[PDB]
Amino acid sequence: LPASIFRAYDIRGVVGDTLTAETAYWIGRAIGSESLARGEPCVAVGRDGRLSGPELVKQLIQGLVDCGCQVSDVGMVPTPVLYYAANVLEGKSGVMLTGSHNPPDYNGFKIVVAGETLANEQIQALRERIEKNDLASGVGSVEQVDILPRYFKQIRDDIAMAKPMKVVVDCGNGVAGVIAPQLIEALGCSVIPLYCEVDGNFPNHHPDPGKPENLKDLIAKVKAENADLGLAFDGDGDRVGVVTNTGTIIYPDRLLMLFAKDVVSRNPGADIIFDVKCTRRLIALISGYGGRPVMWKTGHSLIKKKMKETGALLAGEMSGHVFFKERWFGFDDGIYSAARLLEILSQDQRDSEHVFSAFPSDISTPEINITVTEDSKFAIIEALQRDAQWGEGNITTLDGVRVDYPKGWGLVRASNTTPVLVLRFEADTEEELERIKTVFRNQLKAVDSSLPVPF
Ligand SMILES: O=P(O)(O)OC[C@H]1O[C@H](O)[C@H](O)[C@@H](O)[C@@H]1O
Ligand SMILES: [Zn+2]
Repeated sequence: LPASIFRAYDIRGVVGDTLTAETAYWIGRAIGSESLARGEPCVAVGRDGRLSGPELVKQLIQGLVDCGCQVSDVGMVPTPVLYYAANVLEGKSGVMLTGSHNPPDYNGFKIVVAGETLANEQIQALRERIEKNDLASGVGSVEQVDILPRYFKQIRDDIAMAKPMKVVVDCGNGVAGVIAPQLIEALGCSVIPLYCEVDGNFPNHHPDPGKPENLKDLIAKVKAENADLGLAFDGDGDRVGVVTNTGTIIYPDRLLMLFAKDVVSRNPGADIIFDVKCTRRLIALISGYGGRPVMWKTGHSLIKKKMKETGALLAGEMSGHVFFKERWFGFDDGIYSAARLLEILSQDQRDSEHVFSAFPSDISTPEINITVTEDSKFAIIEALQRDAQWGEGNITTLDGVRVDYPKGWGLVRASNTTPVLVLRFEADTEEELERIKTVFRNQLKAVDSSLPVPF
């Protein structure tokens, strides 16, 4: 199998090219072998709404079966519903077949074994098992499990909206259309659906709410229908994007402000995790409410590991993955996060625009990407960590280099999903933003004078 599909956070490839039916089978063999090595014969399996779903999921399941695993096949579900299965069934392993927000031909695997979401060396260990033929052999079994009604009821029964809201819901023709509009209505909303038919051709915008262009239709519909809120889901439903009643995009780090206030209010001293891409304002806000802010690495599986290590009650990252442990299970879930948001907003007499605008804001950049090479990106970061000078500031090298200054911050790190450097900048003023950008421009040039500095 090609090494490139074994990534830091998950497995991801292109069907017909780097990901085939046979590769899915052997990946299932590897996962079932690791699950058995951890004392867990029971493995839940789910798939999203992609065209290659049926082909690859059958092979994934047979690979698990051929280890001697007992598979619980939950069919086509959102990613968090597969994570839910792996938390509420007797078995604590699960595999989701998904390509997330990528174009139609992409697919992949998000993997939980004996309660732990695999990352980094553990994902490589699967590749290595297949190369070594270090694989279990047995006569397993498959049972059908219809889990979505239990998930739906679990959420509905714990959410208490204080008044009705009208909400536009954009599923981007991804799998969130199997539940999100239905569940949000059941909470006590009117729902205007946009692209809520599941269609793996993604004939409208790709289900990727991190790009403003994929929210254009949502924003227009919110305005036209005088809705209270707009929500957009990514293809597999583990990410959510939010738009206010006036069309303002609320990025996930400011959504986390509202959620952190909520969670900490009932849980004094609670740890709250955010990634290195998130606003410094969220850090002061968590501390102010008496929570413990914990900055960590970008990446869903890395965040989940950190939540286990710290006992954090809430985590989020700038990509829109939000992870509730309080009243929940600790995994990322756009659908559940949407419900928690509606709960909070419904208890406020103000519109969603004013709830969010009340929080301090700074000037920030759209995420910047510089294309380098896959085989150099980590070395550029290592060179910065060894060589760079940042002036006076609080330097964090847990994921790339982030420097927090009195009036702003900057970040450079390697993407683990693409061959690029990722940068973000934020400051109280344009003048400071430009000062920080100049520091980073010059430090990149000091490592390699030839690097593009397109910011
Ligand atoms: O910045 P990157 O390493 O490219 O990762 C950006 C995002 O990629 C995927 O969407 C993962 O599911 C997210 O957890 C991560 O935040
Ligand atoms: Zn996703």
